Amino acid sequence: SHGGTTRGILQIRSDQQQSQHALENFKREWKSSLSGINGSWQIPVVMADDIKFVNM
Amino acid sequence: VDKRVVASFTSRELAMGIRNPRTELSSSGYGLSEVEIAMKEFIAYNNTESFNDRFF
Repeated sequence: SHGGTTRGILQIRSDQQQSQHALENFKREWKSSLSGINGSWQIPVVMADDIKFVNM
Repeated sequence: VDKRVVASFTSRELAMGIRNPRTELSSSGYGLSEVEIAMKEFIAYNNTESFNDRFF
């Protein structure tokens, strides 16, 4: 009813944060490739300096 | 058929049988399929089957 169910945070890190535009078209690249049943078994390749997932 | 009337019948010429009747005014005398009630469950089933098959 009220909680945060959020599994965790995907931390991507580089010399500077992406602009909001860059991040929203990265969200479009993500959802058009990986969401739902249609994307269900694909794996993204990402070449950021470091990638971490924090379990909450 | 094809949204035009191709035949008509009296109560004498055609039976109708219904297992799950309703008093609900808008039910208009029609039945109630368990496929309608369970439809979400059937969809969830179908999706989990597709998910497991899509590994291969």
